[PDB]
Amino acid sequence: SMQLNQYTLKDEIGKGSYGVVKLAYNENDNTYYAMKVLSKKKLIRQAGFPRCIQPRGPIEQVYQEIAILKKLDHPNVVKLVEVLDDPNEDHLYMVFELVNQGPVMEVPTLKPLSEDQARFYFQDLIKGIEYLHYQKIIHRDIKPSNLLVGEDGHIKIADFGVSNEFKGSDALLSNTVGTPAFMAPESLSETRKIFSGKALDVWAMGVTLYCFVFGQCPFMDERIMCLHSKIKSQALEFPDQPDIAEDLKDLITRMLDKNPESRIVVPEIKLHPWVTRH
Ligand SMILES: CCOc1ccc2c(-c3ccc(C(=O)O)c(C4CCCC4)c3)ncnc2c1
Repeated sequence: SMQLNQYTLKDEIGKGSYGVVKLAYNENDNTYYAMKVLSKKKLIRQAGFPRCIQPRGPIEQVYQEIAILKKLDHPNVVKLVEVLDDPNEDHLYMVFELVNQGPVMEVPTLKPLSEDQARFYFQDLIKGIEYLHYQKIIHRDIKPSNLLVGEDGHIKIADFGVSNEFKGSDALLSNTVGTPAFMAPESLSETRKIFSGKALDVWAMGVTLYCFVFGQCPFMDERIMCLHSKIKSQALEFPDQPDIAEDLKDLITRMLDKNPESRIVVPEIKLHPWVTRH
């Protein structure tokens, strides 16, 4: 182990978009936490060398993550509890409440969830996302591997590393970031038309739900250009087995509407018959 202030840093427990996450024991309160450990220089470099324009100050993104996290207080969202950041040190450390069981699934898996368990987790996901959205945050990387399961069997949305805060009613984007199998079709073409950020989160929720019950994404190809083409052009299909409920198929179909103008919205998802039954 190593010591960092009141923390003893131990095994690696996670690795997200940036940095790495270590288990951290707090000797002041006898409690374990999750500590994300980052290099400011490395983050700068990750955005690429100075010369779709690269914005000018890339270290801004981690401080924006921090500012986002400090605004969020919800049972289905991870909780930032401390930031350690010496201006004369290259490292920056973000301390979170620990969510004991870790990610709910790493796609792909041969071991999908049952429909009922998928519903339970999905209900948590809806609570967390509507709260984010209300707080004018889009997550931009919703996927089962960013969903941590607590000892209480509830999910917390994690990894705000590419999240964005918007003003007014929605984020308006020309391009976006995301895990490619989770990105919505409107974000994958070069078009003159911007797109809305909240609907990207819904598409990703849809792909997540599909993954919850089938263990793999609905559109998949190892050739990136073919993956993008399928996202844009391939009709959604469900495998023959496992044989899910028709109302779940309906919900997924609506979340995976390729047209963001008609795609289901969160307040509607909450009231969908699949969500409200048990
Ligand atoms: C066996 C327990 O495993 C974990 C792993 C990561 C945790 C994080 C955590 C804290 C930060 C981050 C991040 O990278 O911003 C992440 C990402 C890493 C991969 C999944 C999400 C996770 N926060 C709280 N609790 C955790 C528990």
